[PDB]
Amino acid sequence: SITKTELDGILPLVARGKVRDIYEVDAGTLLFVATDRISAYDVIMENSIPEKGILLTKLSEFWFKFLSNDVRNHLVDIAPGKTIFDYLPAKLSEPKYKTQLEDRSLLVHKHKLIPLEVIVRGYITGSAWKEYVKTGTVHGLKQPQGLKESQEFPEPIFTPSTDENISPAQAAELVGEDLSRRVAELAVKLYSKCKDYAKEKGIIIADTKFEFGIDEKTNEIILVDEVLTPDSSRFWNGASYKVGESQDSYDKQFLRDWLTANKLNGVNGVKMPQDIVDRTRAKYIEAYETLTGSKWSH
Repeated sequence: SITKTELDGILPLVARGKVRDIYEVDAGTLLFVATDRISAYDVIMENSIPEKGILLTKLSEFWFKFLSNDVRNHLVDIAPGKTIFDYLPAKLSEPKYKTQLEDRSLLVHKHKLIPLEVIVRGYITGSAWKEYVKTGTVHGLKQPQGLKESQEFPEPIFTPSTDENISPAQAAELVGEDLSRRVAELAVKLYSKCKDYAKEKGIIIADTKFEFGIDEKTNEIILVDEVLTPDSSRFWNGASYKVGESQDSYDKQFLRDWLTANKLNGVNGVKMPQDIVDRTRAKYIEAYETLTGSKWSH
């Protein structure tokens, strides 16, 4: 299990997120490392979910290839017969580093960021549902009357965030009108395609958060960051789906129920019991095998 990467200053650290450690390789390249950390109620647990980061890396790699004709991405193309280790300083191939990096790492090109959280909603839940119940709006957008909790929207909608939920007009003030219209259309198209694929496999992807960049020389919108994982999206079990009710989290319900049962929800320094760790990891492996069609040996 890898909880935190330690590269002994071989590469400078750009950032440490909730789950990802990002290093700078050179002037135009970054190294994204997915660790095995997990979050619930805005807190990172003290222990890990073994191989979570490997599973989530491979799932994002699957989606990038699934959408390769629909949108360009930031991945550095590794030549045939080469590995990421051939594109990194030699020292990183020594056992002590190599073991922290293999299979959970992505080599990416640095791109100009579009500073917006691009959320696409196919189903009504979370803060969107709460807002709707009060004023009949979603990120200030007027909606049809009579939608039931967890119901599918007629057509998936772009509902940006900066964080704080904003309307599409506010996003046009932040990044420009043309740009915000182009990202909204692309995001919706991408989400619909994947949602439909996943739904045939038994997984309902209720919403997702995309991050985009722009290649200002070609003027292309580029798919960046993590794509359609249980950490950037709301995954629901298609089998238990019922409109008018709240849905369990595909991956995190076991953890969440244990926490609230013990009044540890939102508390720092909490170690999950082994049984929660194991049941949690088995769900990631099921998501991975079911969506990729690949088998996880261990």
